[PDB]
Amino acid sequence: SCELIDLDLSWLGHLFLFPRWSYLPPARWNSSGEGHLELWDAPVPQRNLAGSLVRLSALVKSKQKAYFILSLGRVSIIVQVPAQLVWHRALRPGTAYVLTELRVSKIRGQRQHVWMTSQSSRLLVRYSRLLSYSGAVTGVLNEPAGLYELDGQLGLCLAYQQFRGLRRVMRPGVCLQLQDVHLLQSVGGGTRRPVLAPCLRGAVLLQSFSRQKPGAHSSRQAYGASLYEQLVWERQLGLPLYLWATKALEELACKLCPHVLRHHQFLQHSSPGSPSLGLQLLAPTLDLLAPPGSPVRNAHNEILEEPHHCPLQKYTRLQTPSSFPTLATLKEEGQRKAWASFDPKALLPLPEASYLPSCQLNRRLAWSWLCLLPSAFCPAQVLLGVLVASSHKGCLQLRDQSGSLPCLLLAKHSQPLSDPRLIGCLVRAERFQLIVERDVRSSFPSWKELSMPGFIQKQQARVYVQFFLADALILPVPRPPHLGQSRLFLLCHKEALMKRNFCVPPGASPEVPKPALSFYVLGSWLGGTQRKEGTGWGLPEPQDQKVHLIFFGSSVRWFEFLHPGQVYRLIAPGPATPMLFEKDRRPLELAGCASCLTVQDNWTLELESLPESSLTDLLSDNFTDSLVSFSAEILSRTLCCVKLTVALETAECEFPPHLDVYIEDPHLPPSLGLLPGARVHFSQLEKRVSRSHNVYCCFRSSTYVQVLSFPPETTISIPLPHIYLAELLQGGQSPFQATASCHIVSVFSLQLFWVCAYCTSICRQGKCTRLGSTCPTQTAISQAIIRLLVEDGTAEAVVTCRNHHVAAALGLCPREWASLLDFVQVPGRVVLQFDEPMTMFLWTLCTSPSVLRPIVLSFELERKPSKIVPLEPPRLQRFQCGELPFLTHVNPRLRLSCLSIRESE
Amino acid sequence: ETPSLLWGLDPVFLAFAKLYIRDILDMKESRQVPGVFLYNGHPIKQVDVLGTVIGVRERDAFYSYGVDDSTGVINCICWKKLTSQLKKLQETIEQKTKIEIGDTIRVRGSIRTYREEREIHATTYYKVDDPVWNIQIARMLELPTIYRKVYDQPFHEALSNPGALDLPSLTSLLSEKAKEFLMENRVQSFYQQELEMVESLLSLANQPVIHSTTSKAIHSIFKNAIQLLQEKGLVFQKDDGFDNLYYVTREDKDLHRKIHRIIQQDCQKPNHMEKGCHFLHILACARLSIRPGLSEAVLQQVLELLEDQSDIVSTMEHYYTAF
Amino acid sequence: LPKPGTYYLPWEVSAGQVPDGSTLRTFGRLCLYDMIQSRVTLMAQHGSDQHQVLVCTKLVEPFHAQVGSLYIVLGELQHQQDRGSVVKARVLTCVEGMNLPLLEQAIREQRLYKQER
Amino acid sequence: AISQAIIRLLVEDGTAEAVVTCRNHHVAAALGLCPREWASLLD
DNA sequence: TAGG
Ligand SMILES: [Zn+2]
Repeated sequence: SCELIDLDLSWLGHLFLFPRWSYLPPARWNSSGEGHLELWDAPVPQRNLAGSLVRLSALVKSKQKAYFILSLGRVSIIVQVPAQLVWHRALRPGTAYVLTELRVSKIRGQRQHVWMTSQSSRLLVRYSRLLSYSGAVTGVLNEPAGLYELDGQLGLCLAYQQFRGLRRVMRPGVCLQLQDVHLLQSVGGGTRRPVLAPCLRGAVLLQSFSRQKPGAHSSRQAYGASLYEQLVWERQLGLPLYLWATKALEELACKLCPHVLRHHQFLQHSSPGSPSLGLQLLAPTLDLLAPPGSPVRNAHNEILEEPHHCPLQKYTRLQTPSSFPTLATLKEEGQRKAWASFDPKALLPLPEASYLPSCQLNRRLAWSWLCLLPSAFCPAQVLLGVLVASSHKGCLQLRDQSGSLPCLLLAKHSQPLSDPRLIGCLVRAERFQLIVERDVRSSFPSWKELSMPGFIQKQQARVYVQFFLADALILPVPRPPHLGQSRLFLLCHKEALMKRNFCVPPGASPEVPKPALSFYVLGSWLGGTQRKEGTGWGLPEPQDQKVHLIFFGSSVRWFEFLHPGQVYRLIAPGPATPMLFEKDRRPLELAGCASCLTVQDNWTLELESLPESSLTDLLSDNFTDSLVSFSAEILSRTLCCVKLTVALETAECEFPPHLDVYIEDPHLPPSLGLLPGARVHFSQLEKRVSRSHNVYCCFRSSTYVQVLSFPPETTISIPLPHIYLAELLQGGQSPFQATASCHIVSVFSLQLFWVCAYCTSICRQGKCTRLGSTCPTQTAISQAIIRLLVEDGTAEAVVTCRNHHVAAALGLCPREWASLLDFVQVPGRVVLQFDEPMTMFLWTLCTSPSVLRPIVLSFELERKPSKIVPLEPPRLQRFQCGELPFLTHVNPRLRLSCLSIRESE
Repeated sequence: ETPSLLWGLDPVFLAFAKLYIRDILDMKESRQVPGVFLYNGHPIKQVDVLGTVIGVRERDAFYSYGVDDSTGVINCICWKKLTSQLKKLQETIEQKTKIEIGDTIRVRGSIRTYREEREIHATTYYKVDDPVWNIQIARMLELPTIYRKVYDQPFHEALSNPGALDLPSLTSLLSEKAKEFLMENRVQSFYQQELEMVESLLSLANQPVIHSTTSKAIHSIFKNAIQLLQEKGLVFQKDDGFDNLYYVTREDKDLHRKIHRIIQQDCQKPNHMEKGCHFLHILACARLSIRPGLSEAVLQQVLELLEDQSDIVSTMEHYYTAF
Repeated sequence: LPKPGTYYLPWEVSAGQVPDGSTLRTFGRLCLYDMIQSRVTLMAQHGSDQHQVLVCTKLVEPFHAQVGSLYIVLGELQHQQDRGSVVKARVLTCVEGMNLPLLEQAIREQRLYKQER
Repeated sequence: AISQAIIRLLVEDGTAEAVVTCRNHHVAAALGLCPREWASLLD
C-alpha cells in the first residue's frame, strides 16, 4: 500500500510493525486511487568499486526501460538499467559504499564504455549557477505545474524532471535537500524572486515529511498535470516561457473554466485528433517565441557528458507578451482613460474658441470619442470572449463569466460578417480597437471657465470593440434525420430594427397584438422546398417569388448576419409539412400583400456558400422618389438628434458634395462604427429639400447602415488645390475648397461688436442691454465681420472673413488686435460702411497699402454644396468708365468664405 | 470686335489684368466704348504692372513716374494723398510712397489714351521692397503661365440609347457587359436572380421596348441573354433540381483536373489503333460520366484553356494527342 | 521716354551679339572700380570661361562699391574707339543673395513665349 | 489470532487523512502543523 | 425644421 520509508536500508523481505503511522487518501484528481503511507522513523522487527556518492542524479527515467545513473568518487560514473531500482532510495550523498561486481559496456550517443551493472550487490541571454540547497516548503503556487515556494524567497519548479511520486509528499512543511540545481536570477515574465529548478542531474531528496494535512480540493488548481508535462517534454519550452505559460493558462481559467467549459476539459492534454483547447489558445504566442524545430532533449547527454541542459543552463529574460485580461477590466479601464484624457480646453483651442457663445461652446463639447489600441500597452493585452447574439435586443456581444462587451465585426475590408455559424464560438483577436464615445451635458459660460470645475452636469460613455475576422482566430467550444426542410432565398433589402405595430388577425374577435421589437427582410425564393437526406439536401419540389420574412420575438437575434446580395438558407425542423415555406403576425406597413411569412422561433438560418447606389442626380429639386442610397465618409458628428456630415464617394462626380444626415428619436442610439473617419454605406434614406433649397437626408425605418471600414490610426493632411479664380466661373467640375493666391482691392464693411455670450445681444461696458432680463454671469465675448474684394489676375470675388480672421486680414499683431478690441468695449457697436480716435484710425487703415496687399487666401464657397441652384439668364448693370454709361450683361458675383489667410513672401 | 453687351460675362473684365507693357502699348481700343481695350477678344478695362522707376516728374497734386519692365516703358499718373497707433501707421504708408529713380513699384490702374500716347491712371500704387530680386523673378515665371492658360484662350450611341434598338438586337447587346462582371469578381457559380439585382445590368434591360407585367418580362430578357453565353460555350449547368443555377467554365478547375487525368492512361486504351485520341474519344468518357446532355461547345473549349500545363501536342485541329 | 531695357546675358554682350546704341539689362559681379574716372567692370562665367562687361558709373555718381557681390545694370550700350564697348548705366542696383540659376532660367521662358507669337 | 487493522481496512475506511504515533501523547509542532490524531495499529 |  505505497510504502514511503525515509532513509531506506535493505531489510526488504522483513520488518513489519511500523509504530509511526501516517496515511493519506486519494485527492479527488486521482482516478486510479491508491493512497499512500508516510513511515516516519525506523520500524521495529570485472572488478569492484568504492568511493563516495556525489550526484546520484535523482532520475529513474521512463524512456522504454527504467534506469538511473550514479556517479562516484572522492570521478567514476555508473549506470543501472535492471530491476534493482530500489537502490535509489537507500543511497545518500556523503556516505562511502562498496558496490561490487561491475562490468564495462558501451552505450549509444557517444561510445565511451561507461560502467554498467549486472546481478550485483551493494555494501557500506543569461547563465545560471549550480547551488546545493536545503530548505523547507512553506507554500504551493501551482501543484499541477510543479511551482512550489520555499521560504520567504526562492521559488521552486520541479517541472524539468519526471515527477509523479513527488506530488504526493509535497505539502507545506517538507524539508528537501537539493544537490545540483540551476539558479535563475532574472527570469522576469511577471516573476520577481529567483527561481530554483533542478534537472536530470540534480538530486532531489527528502529529509523529513510534512506534519500538516492537505488543504482543500479546489477543482480550480488541481487539474492539468498532463498538459503541463506536454509543454516540457514534447513542446520543448524554456523556463522563462514555462512560467509565462502557467500564468496565462490560469488567467484563462478565470474567464472560461467553470461555465464556458470544464476544468478537466480545458486543461487536458492533446490527443492525436484535435483536443486541448487550452493549448490551441496559447499557440499564436508560443509559435513566434519558441518555433517548432529544435534539438531533441537526449537522456544520457544531460548526465554523462559536458553539461548542456534543457535550457536551464542558458536562458533568456522575457518580458510578458500577452496577459489576457477579462472583459470587465477592459470595460472599466476603458472609461477611466476616457475621462482622465477628457480636457475641454484641448477640444476647443484658444484662438478659435474665444469667440463662441455659451450655446455653441457647449454644443462642440457634447460628443467626442477616443480609440485605444490595447496591443500597444506594456503587457500588450489580447481580447478573448464567446460570441453571443442577444435574443432580446438583437445586438452582437463578446462574453465571458465577468461581463460582456458590444462588438462590431467585419469579415474583411468592405465586407460584412454574414455567417451565423459563429454564435457560440470563441473569438481570439490580438489586433483590435477599443472605442469609447463620450456624451457630456455641460454648461460652461465662456472660454475662461474651460479649466474650472463645476460646469459638467452629466457624462456617460459607450465602450465597444472593432476588429476584422481575418486578424482573429475562431475556435469552436467542444460539448462535454429526415425530419427537416429547407429553402434558399436571395436577400434584397433589410429593414430597420425598431418597435412596430401589427394588424389585427382576420376573422377573430377584435384584439390587437402587442407592439414588439421586430424587423423584416425582402427576399426572393430560388427554388422549392428541399428535404434533408443524410447530411445534405435533396432535390427541390416543383415550384412572382418575392417574400417578406418577419422576424420578431426570440427570432430577432439573426439581425447582424443578414446582408443584401448574399444567399441564405432557411431551415425548419420537425415533420415534413407540405405547405410550410409558402405562407402562414403582420406589420402595419405591410397590409395588402399576401406574401409575408413569419419566421418561427425554432427555425435556423445559415449561409449557403457591390450594393445599390443612387447617381449624382440626387441633387435635383423636382423629385417623386424620396429614397436615396450612397456610400460616404463621415467628417463630423454633433449632438443637436444626431447630425452627421458626410463626404460622398462617387467615381463619376470629381469633387463630390457634402451632405448632412440627421438621426432622430426612434433611431437615436445609432450603429456602432459611425465615427469621424469611417467609410459607411447608407441605403434607403429620406431625401428632403429644406426651405433654403439644401438637400439633406434623414433616417427612416428602412435605412440599413453598413460600415465599410474603420477610421485610420493617423490622419493625413491632403491640402487644398491651387485653383485660378476664373475656374469657379467658366465650365463645370470645379472644387468648392481651394487656395487662389490673390490681391485685396477694397473693403466693403467692418463691424466690431461685443455680445453677451448667453444671448447674442450687445453689451455696452459688459451690461446685457437686451431688454432688462436676467442673466447669471456678467461675461462678454467679441465678434468681428469684414467683407473684402480680393481678385486674381483672372477674376474677382467677395470674401467674408469672420472673427479672429479679421485680424491677419488687416495685418494686425495679436497684441494690437486685442488693444483695438477693448477700445470698442465702451461703445459696443463700431460699424463702418466704406468718434475722433476711432473711425479715423480704421478709415486710415482700411484704405492704406498696408491692408490692400497681395495675399494668399484659402477659402470655401459659401453656397453650401448641397444647394439646388437654378439656371437663370444674366442681369444688366451700368459700369460707367470715364464719362460713358454703357450697359453689359453680368453673372452673379462670386461670394466666398475664408478658412485662413497668409502672406505671399 | 466683341459686342459691348457681352463684355461683362468675361471674368477678366472686372479683374486687374497682369499684362506686359509691350501688350498694353499695342492693344487696340474699342470703337464702341473708349477706355476699354481688346487683347485677343477680351475686354481689358484695368491692368496691373510691376517695374522699375526710370523718371520722376512732380506736379502740384500728382506724380508721373516712368516705369520700365524690360518689355516697354509707360507713364503712370499717381495722385497725391489709439493715437499712438494711428500716428505710427501714417509713417508706414508714407514710406511705401517714397519713390525715387531705381525703385520697384506696383501700379494698378486704368489705361487712358491721350492722342496716340497712352498712360496708366493709378488707383493704387506702392513701393515694392525687393532686396534679393525675388518678386520680379517670380513675375517673369508667372506671366507666360497666365497667358497660355487664360488670356490666350478665347472666351465662349446604341449602348447609351438602348431603347432604340429592339429586343432581338438587345440580348446580344447585354451579354457582353454581363460577361465582364464575371471576369474580375472571381465568381465560380451564380443564380439568375443575382444578376437581376445588380443595377449595372438592370437599367440596360427594362427599356421602353417592353411596354408590350414589366418586372416579369425582365426575367425573359435575362434568361435569353445568359443562354447566349451557354450556346457560345462559356457557362453551363448540371442536373440539380432548379434551372436558374449556372457555373462558369473558366473559373472552376475540379473539372479541369478531370480533363487532365484522362492522359494518365492515354485515354484508357492502348495504341495498336489510330494514333492517339480524338476530340470525341473524351466524349465516350465525359457524357456517360458527368452529364449525358453535355454540349459540344464546352467539350474542346476546356482544352483551349489548360494548353499551357504542358499537356499534349496540339499538332493540328480536330485531333487529340497521346503521350 | 527711353527704350525698354531688355534682358541680356553677359556672355551675349561680350561676344558682340547686341548692337551699339541699344538699351539692355545684363548683370555680373563687381571686381574692379575706378573712383577717379568712373569705371566699373562686372564679371560672370557662362559655362567654363570668364566673361566681363564694362560699366560707366557716372550718372549714379556717389557710388559705395560692394566688391564681390552681384549687380543689375540698366543703360545704353555705347562704343568707344576700337572695340571698347561700355554700358552707360542709369540704374545700378546691388542684389546679393539672388538666385542666379533661377534668374537666367526666367529669361529663357520669357524669350520662349515671345517666340511663339 | 484476530489481527489488527490491515492495508485493506485503511483503504476502505478512515478517509480523512489520519495519522498515528504509538509512542506517547504528544502534540508535535516544531515549526507548525494542524492535526489529525488517531489510535490505530498497522503492522 | 435643419444655414444664414
Ligand atoms: Zn444676455
